[PDB]
Amino acid sequence: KHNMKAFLDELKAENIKKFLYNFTQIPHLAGTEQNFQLAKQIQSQWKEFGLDSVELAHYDVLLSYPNKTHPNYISIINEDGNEIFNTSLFEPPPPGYENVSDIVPPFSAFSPQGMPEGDLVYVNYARTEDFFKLERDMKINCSGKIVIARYGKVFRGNKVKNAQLAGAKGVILYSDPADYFAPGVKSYPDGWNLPGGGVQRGNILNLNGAGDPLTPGYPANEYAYRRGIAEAVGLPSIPVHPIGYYDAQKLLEKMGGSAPPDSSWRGSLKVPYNVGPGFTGNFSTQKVKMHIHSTNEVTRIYNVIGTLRGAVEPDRYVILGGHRDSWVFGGIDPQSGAAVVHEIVRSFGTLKKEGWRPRRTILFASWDAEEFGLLGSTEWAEENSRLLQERGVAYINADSSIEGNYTLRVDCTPLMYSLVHNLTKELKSPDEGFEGKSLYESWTKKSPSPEFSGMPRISKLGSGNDFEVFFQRLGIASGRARYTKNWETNKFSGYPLYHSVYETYELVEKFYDPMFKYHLTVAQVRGGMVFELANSIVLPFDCRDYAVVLRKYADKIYSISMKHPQEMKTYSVSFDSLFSAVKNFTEIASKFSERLQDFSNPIVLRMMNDQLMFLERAFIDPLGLPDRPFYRHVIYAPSSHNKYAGESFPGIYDALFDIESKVDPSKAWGEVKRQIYVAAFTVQAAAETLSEVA
Amino acid sequence: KHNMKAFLDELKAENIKKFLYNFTQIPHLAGTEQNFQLAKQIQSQWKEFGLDSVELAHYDVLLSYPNKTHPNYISIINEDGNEIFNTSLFEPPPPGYENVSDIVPPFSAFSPQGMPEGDLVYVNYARTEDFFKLERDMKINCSGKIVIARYGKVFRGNKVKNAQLAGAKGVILYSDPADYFAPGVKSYPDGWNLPGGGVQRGNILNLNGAGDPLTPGYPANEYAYRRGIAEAVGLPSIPVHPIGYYDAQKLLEKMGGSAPPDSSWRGSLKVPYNVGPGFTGNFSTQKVKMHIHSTNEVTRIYNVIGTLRGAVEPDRYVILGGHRDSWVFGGIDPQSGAAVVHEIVRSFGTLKKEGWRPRRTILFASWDAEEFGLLGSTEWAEENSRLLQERGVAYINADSSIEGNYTLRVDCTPLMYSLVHNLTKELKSPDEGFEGKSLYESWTKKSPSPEFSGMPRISKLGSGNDFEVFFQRLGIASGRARYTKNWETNKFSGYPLYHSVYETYELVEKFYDPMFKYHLTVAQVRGGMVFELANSIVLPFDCRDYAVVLRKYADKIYSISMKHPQEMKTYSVSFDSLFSAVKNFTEIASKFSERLQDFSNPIVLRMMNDQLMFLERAFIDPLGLPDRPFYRHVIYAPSSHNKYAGESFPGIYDALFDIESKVDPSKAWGEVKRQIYVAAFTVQAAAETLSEVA
Ligand SMILES: *[C@@H]1O[C@H](CO)[C@@H](O[C@@H]2O[C@H](CO)[C@@H](O[C@@H]3O[C@H](CO)[C@@H](O)[C@H](O[C@H]4O[C@H](CO)[C@@H](O)[C@H](O)[C@@H]4O)[C@@H]3O)[C@H](O)[C@H]2NC(C)=O)[C@H](O)[C@H]1NC(C)=O
Ligand SMILES: *[C@@H]1O[C@H](CO)[C@@H](O[C@@H]2O[C@H](CO)[C@@H](O[C@@H]3O[C@H](CO)[C@@H](O)[C@H](O[C@H]4O[C@H](CO)[C@@H](O)[C@H](O)[C@@H]4O)[C@@H]3O)[C@H](O)[C@H]2NC(C)=O)[C@H](O)[C@H]1NC(C)=O
Ligand SMILES: *[C@@H]1O[C@H](CO)[C@@H](O[C@@H]2O[C@H](CO)[C@@H](O[C@@H]3O[C@H](CO)[C@@H](O)[C@H](O)[C@@H]3O)[C@H](O)[C@H]2NC(C)=O)[C@H](O)[C@H]1NC(C)=O
Ligand SMILES: *[C@@H]1O[C@H](CO)[C@@H](O[C@@H]2O[C@H](CO)[C@@H](O[C@@H]3O[C@H](CO)[C@@H](O)[C@H](O)[C@@H]3O)[C@H](O)[C@H]2NC(C)=O)[C@H](O)[C@H]1NC(C)=O
Ligand SMILES: *[C@@H]1O[C@H](CO[C@@H]2O[C@@H](C)[C@@H](O)[C@@H](O)[C@@H]2O)[C@@H](O[C@@H]2O[C@H](CO)[C@@H](O)[C@H](O)[C@H]2NC(C)=O)[C@H](O)[C@H]1NC(C)=O
Ligand SMILES: *[C@@H]1O[C@H](CO[C@@H]2O[C@@H](C)[C@@H](O)[C@@H](O)[C@@H]2O)[C@@H](O[C@@H]2O[C@H](CO)[C@@H](O)[C@H](O)[C@H]2NC(C)=O)[C@H](O)[C@H]1NC(C)=O
Ligand SMILES: O=C(N[C@@H](CCCCNC(=O)c1ccc(I)cc1)C(=O)O)N[C@@H](Cc1ccco1)C(=O)O
Ligand SMILES: O=C(N[C@@H](CCCCNC(=O)c1ccc(I)cc1)C(=O)O)N[C@@H](Cc1ccco1)C(=O)O
Ligand SMILES: *[C@@H]1O[C@H](CO)[C@@H](O[C@@H]2O[C@H](CO)[C@@H](O)[C@H](O)[C@H]2NC(C)=O)[C@H](O)[C@H]1NC(C)=O
Ligand SMILES: *[C@@H]1O[C@H](CO)[C@@H](O[C@@H]2O[C@H](CO)[C@@H](O)[C@H](O)[C@H]2NC(C)=O)[C@H](O)[C@H]1NC(C)=O
Ligand SMILES: *[C@@H]1O[C@H](CO)[C@@H](O)[C@H](O)[C@H]1NC(C)=O
Ligand SMILES: *[C@@H]1O[C@H](CO)[C@@H](O)[C@H](O)[C@H]1NC(C)=O
Ligand SMILES: *[C@@H]1O[C@H](CO)[C@@H](O)[C@H](O)[C@H]1NC(C)=O
Ligand SMILES: *[C@@H]1O[C@H](CO)[C@@H](O)[C@H](O)[C@H]1NC(C)=O
Ligand SMILES: *[C@@H]1O[C@H](CO)[C@@H](O)[C@H](O)[C@H]1NC(C)=O
Ligand SMILES: *[C@@H]1O[C@H](CO)[C@@H](O)[C@H](O)[C@H]1NC(C)=O
Ligand SMILES: [Ca+2]
Ligand SMILES: [Ca+2]
Ligand SMILES: [Cl-]
Ligand SMILES: [Cl-]
Ligand SMILES: [Zn+2]
Ligand SMILES: [Zn+2]
Ligand SMILES: [Zn+2]
Ligand SMILES: [Zn+2]
Repeated sequence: KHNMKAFLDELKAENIKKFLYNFTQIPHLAGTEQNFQLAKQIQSQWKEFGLDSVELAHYDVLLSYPNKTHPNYISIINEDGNEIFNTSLFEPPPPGYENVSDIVPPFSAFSPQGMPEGDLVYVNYARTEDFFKLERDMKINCSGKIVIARYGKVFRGNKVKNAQLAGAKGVILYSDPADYFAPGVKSYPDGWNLPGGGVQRGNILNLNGAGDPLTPGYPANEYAYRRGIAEAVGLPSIPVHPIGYYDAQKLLEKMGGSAPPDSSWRGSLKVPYNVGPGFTGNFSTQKVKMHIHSTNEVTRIYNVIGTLRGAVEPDRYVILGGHRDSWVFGGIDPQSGAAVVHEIVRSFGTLKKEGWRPRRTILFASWDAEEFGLLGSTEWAEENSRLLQERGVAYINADSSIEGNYTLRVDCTPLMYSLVHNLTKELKSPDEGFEGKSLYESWTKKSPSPEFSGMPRISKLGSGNDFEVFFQRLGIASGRARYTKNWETNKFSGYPLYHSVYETYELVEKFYDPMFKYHLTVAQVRGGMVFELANSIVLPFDCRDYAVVLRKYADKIYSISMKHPQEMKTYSVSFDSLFSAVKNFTEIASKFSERLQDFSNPIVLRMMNDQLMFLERAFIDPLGLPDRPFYRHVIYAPSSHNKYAGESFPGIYDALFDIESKVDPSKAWGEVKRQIYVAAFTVQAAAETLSEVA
Repeated sequence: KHNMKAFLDELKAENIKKFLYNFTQIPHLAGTEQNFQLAKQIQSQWKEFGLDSVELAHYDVLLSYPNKTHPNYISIINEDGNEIFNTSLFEPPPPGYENVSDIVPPFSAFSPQGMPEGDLVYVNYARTEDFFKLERDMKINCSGKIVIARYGKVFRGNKVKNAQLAGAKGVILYSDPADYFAPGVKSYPDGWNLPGGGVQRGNILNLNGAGDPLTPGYPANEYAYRRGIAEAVGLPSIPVHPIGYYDAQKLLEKMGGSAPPDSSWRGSLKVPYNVGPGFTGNFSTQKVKMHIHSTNEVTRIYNVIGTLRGAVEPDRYVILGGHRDSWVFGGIDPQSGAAVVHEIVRSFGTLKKEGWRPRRTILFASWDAEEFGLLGSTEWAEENSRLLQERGVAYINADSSIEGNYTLRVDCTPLMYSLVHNLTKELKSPDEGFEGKSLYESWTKKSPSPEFSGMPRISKLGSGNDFEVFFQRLGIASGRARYTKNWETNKFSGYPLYHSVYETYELVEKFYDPMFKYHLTVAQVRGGMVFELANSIVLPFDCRDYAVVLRKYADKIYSISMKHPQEMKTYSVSFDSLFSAVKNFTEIASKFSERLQDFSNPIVLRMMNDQLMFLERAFIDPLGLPDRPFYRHVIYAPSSHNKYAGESFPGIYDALFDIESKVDPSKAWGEVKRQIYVAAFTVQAAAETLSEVA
């Protein structure tokens, strides 16, 4: 038989291992020849594996690279203008790779050029609350200063935006051992910790879902009209550069001015973590000078798009996508995901060669330039948005399969919760101590839901990966799953060697997953989801799970507002419409579920499958969220303070955020009430798509 | 049998006559008690007639009314401040109606209040070209003047916007006998011409598709957040008032300053048509003073929505809608349309009582507050936009059925051209001299297409009626058809008694259509279209007709640009992408048509019907047109100079319009190139929705 079990049994840990090795021998940076040749290899192999069609879709997008003959670095400069300390020009390469040539040195992609020189201010993680503490409580002014911030907690592009708005003339980002060195484990190559010369690469854009900075709204094809660089979307306005903790210590050790305000501001280096501005008495005449000479350049990128045509509903698409471009070797990010996608395609292709086809079409995607701001997935979705919004059932992401070995981590729409619970109940746990137990059992024990007992935690979707355009812009049900660590306060920081030259095949094979059993478990979860979405007769979406979370999110946003009861009385701020809409959604969803269970009629089936598919699409507002036109989902958006985190009722949340500091409270509370109306209307409108159709 | 012929044979001229009489005995102004009672009557009768459900959908929208105890009027005022001439406070009521009480006096809906006093400038029809002629050629400055313009040629809201941008402090609109008095026919009540005391009412908004000024984007329901009046969408900023030609003559006869520039500026009154500013020598110290005291008021409105559920595809909607609110009695506008809709519902209901149901659901709508800017249809479409865009097959409008007795007039999407040609070939001509001939034959003879011989003229959709939100915002295939006059240069001016108190049942029954045979023919065309759209197995849309017109429109926009060959060389302005997209659309449409003819399989059928239904939807840009976010169709939009007219490739057309007067030609031509890219991309994307789906 050709059922899910046949699909899952065909997946092999050894094939994932072979593919990971094959994908991680040389760098695959977006826009380079090496990454194009890998695209061509994947296209060939996907054809060999049995897909019906495999094409490259290319776009010409803005990328950013350092200048090979004018390197980026930071100095401490004395009063005479002598540079008395320089940061490193490259990461010491790992054993056996000291002769690879095109390793991009650490840089912050899309930094502008400049040579600012000034006094340092240390800003902890440069979060919104860290800048509030500095400016409002400590009365430290960042205007015209160079800020130094530790990586961790939030997306680095939020740090840079926060620093810009504080008036900084430059930003230095560094990896503190408190966040990137787990106690009792050795540095690479002898363990999985970050060495003091290691550096986290990464883009610092604030695109808000736009994709290529030069072509927001439209694919960057051959005839595209491009904005001038001056009007580009999302580019930072001050220079930025990342460094390791050896270099950081040299910059921080001389810092004077004010003491850190409390211990949550101190990392693990042997320095005071003084906030500054500037250095202590003897060194008060020294400054810090940045030298950034990176260039933005329009460059071709290539997505590989494979199709497996559905036997019954070929005009319904289930998409499995993950990226292929990496900062250097991409041992975990993304090749641990891409190797899993490759084995999934191979398994589906094996069933196809035996005469099986899925009910619905499955599309497989190897995205390019994810690391430069989701550019490949976003441009392709802009080009195909009409097909996707009328035909897209679901998107399953597949970036890194492992970021640890402790338990499963899942973020997805409420519509997929029941599908995930059911699938993980049928899969074996790979975990030591849980042999013979289901993955659901181990995951639930190690990652319990805060709300419901005997249930695992599943988080909200924000941004940070290639599902962003499908879910936040187009309203296609989306999910992602990976194996993760037991390190709660680090859930947005990345594993220690994230975006460093040390993320290699050897890292994975020696320290993360020697038997590739976590990779296999993740392949079964991602592949199993895709199989069910593409083959179930009734789409495996449960609208009642949306009703449950909408009530939770309504209670949550109400409680935030209720911290200001006098203003709610004065401006007559009522959440009654929103609770009414949620109650209506609950009632209608319950009746729809009864009809779904209680209807031979393929028109009623498809009519009902269309109601399930368009339910996610009903939460899209075509006017978008305030000043973020490409974030259109009214229930979820990437947090305005941390792109990696999803926020619920984001329009209301942002209207209430720091509202007590607004200078026209009438206007601020007016905007809260406007966002309550937009949310109540959208919840009711979504509920009405589940009513009887006539 | 229950086929189209059974449907059409059930329609009776005598029933339309009875309904028209019933609908036109008292005024039915939007927001009044009388119009609510008519809504309730229609809902009851639609239930009686056999519809499955009939509901009222109500909204609270901004309306505008004169002040009953502070009337609007215009004076000529002497240097002492004595008002030596006053315009009329009301139209002399027609015979037998001199005792109806709630006849709204002539006013311009949404005029602000004011009492401006100044010198007059006559601006012909106040079109964009009339203001160019005045300011650029004649060097007459309108700043701080009161403008007087004749009605006709373009929507009166465009006149007022043009006057505002010229710096006028007020606008007087009047009906010139050249435009509203056909030679050799008598004034009402003895013929169909406008008497000198008659006045055309009408709104002067420039909403650009927004609907209710206070709630753009969202339905004006019970919890809606409203903009403050200061931020309302579309309201004029200077007072405006309409008058008849008796009053106009008194204002124009004293005009001095410059002679009219040519004879196209002279109407039929016995005046010089001097442009001014101000009056001739002896009267040079007299001024004109307006007194406008109308108020904007949020008021409840009621749509009646009837459903006839489809037997096979109940989740696909064919909509027949027209409005019910009128300025006074609405003898032609809209009750000649509403009476036709009522008889259509009655006929469909008769078939239903015999056990028939249409294949698809049919929705019937009696819209409110159309006269105040399409408010009822727009608010309902904002409330139901998720259902409409995923389920809406087509919208057929049904406002006035007759505006003359000469021949048919049709405006619709290219997707309906073949349906209209085929249907009118099967219908009998009502025209004298064409007995025994088809309607297609008479219509083609009297209204030949400019392009193709042996084909009738069909025009583009812009705005001016309730189809606007379904087509321009949502991208639902839309059409309209009525009987019209032989008076080409008056096609946007209205018939002589348009929006006057004299538009009565007697007008229609004595002078337009005594045997109700034109009404019946129009019922067969509108009803026949709805029947075919709701009952055909394959949707009756021909994508090849879109391919043909896209080439015509591309050639047209190219030829406009080619009036500036030096600039096209300098800024490298190429239409190659657009012609490439159109060529691709033609090729793909041809292959799709072959598959459609050449595919028992209901999934392939519905997949194919979905491709036909979503084809119109593919021309929608979710970013909208420049500064008009609610006009989202890339091929068509209401002309920026005349809301009543449709313009093709409107983004490119507006970028090229008057481009030789722009002060930064680099920037202006940049924007032309951007619009060519958006159009080429959208044509290609629409073409790709017709490709094989996988
Ligand atoms: C949740 O679903 C319910 C349906 O179960 C839906 O209920 C609707 O509530 C609206 C808004 O409250 C009701 O609107 C009323 O409609 C009546 C006529 O039916 C009007 O007369 C009412 O207006 C009068 O009263 C107002 C309130 O005091 C006054 O402001 C107004 O000026 C009038 O005096 C009012 O508009 C509607 O009838 C029901 N529909 C039902 C029960 O079927 C509810 O709105 C949904 N929640 C959301 C957020 O959509
Ligand atoms: C109408 O449909 C046709 C398909 O029949 C579609 O054709 C596509 O045209 C594009 C744009 O011209 C082609 O893009 C080329 O793709 C190749 C690889 O396949 C690239 O190497 C090309 O880039 C090189 O050449 C460029 C042009 O001089 C250089 O600027 C560039 O830097 C490179 O040197 C180029 O991108 C594409 O291959 C075809 N697809 C086909 C034939 O299948 C056409 O675009 C459609 N029209 C519209 C408006 O969409
Ligand atoms: C996850 O798995 C659960 C448990 O299998 C699924 O719920 C179950 O789904 C079936 C099919 O709809 C339900 O069976 C129905 O039961 C009623 C009897 O009341 C009968 O009328 C129908 O003909 C049908 O047999 C079953 O009750 C239900 N079990 C529950 C809710 O506990 C769930 O659907 C799966 N989720 C997915 C696939 O997304
Ligand atoms: C308007 O009426 C015309 C004339 O009836 C319709 O065109 C005709 O449509 C039929 C059905 O698709 C075509 O018949 C087909 O012919 C081919 C033979 O080549 C055969 O393979 C199919 O099985 C089928 O019999 C017919 O050719 C075609 N006539 C034309 C184009 O001249 C047209 O479809 C109607 N438009 C509507 C309903 O929108
Ligand atoms: C820190 O580096 C500066 C700049 O040196 C250049 O860039 C470096 C990162 C590296 O690539 C060098 O080879 C480059 O010369 C050093 O200052 C320079 O010193 C040279 C030689 O003495 C002198 O001719 C240049 O003018 C200097 N340039 C500047 C901008 O000052 C500096 O010595 C280094 N400091 C330390 C402590 O090593
Ligand atoms: C033109 O009308 C003005 C204003 O009259 C008022 O509004 C009119 C339209 C009508 O409703 C009148 O009944 C109102 O009184 C006339 O000027 C007024 O004349 C009255 C009586 O002589 C005097 O007490 C008012 O102060 C005047 N008001 C103003 C604003 O001037 C005027 O006589 C009329 N002109 C002609 C030629 O009939
Ligand atoms: O590197 C990433 N994403 C990495 C982020 C690792 C940091 C941990 N962050 C999480 O958001 C996370 C990880 C797993 C799950 I299941 C849910 C959330 C990833 O999603 O695996 N994206 C790029 C590109 C990008 C585009 C937009 C924002 O970031 C970047 O962060 O530099
Ligand atoms: O009165 C109308 N519409 C009338 C306009 C009569 C003037 C002739 N205009 C045409 O645009 C026309 C008439 C028939 C066809 I088939 C195609 C076009 C109508 O469509 O019958 N609408 C209102 C309300 C409105 C809203 C937005 C703009 O106008 C108005 O013009 O005051
Ligand atoms: C990764 O695997 C691919 C596929 O097996 C290898 O590419 C093949 O290399 C052989 C030997 O040169 C050629 O004969 C084939 O034509 C290639 N197949 C393709 C591109 O589909 C590639 O060598 C491997 N890469 C590494 C680093 O091991
Ligand atoms: C228009 O027609 C309607 C429907 O026939 C008339 O309304 C009916 O009036 C009779 C007599 O008063 C009542 O018994 C019915 O209850 C009404 N039916 C409804 C409202 O559905 C109405 O009188 C006619 N109007 C005019 C102006 O002739
Ligand atoms: C990179 O720097 C080199 C060496 O100084 C310079 O000649 C070249 O212009 C730069 N390349 C750029 C800016 O792309
Ligand atoms: C910070 O410093 C600059 C001048 O150096 C000044 O313009 C700005 O207002 C200061 N802000 C605060 C809060 O002191
Ligand atoms: C794998 O799990 C073991 C046992 O709990 C742990 O000690 C080891 O460090 C894990 N590896 C990683 C990278 O987390
Ligand atoms: C209308 O005018 C009357 C009579 O002068 C006045 O008392 C009232 O305020 C006005 N009504 C309005 C502005 O709605
Ligand atoms: C029209 O008149 C006003 C002043 O009365 C002036 O500001 C404006 O520039 C004038 N325009 C032209 C074109 O003369
Ligand atoms: C009806 O048609 C006749 C004959 O051509 C014409 O003379 C008459 O004026 C028409 N009525 C209207 C309102 O056009
Ligand atoms: Ca783009
Ligand atoms: Ca509205
Ligand atoms: Cl992922
Ligand atoms: Cl109409
Ligand atoms: Zn990644
Ligand atoms: Zn990454
Ligand atoms: Zn009308
Ligand atoms: Zn009208």
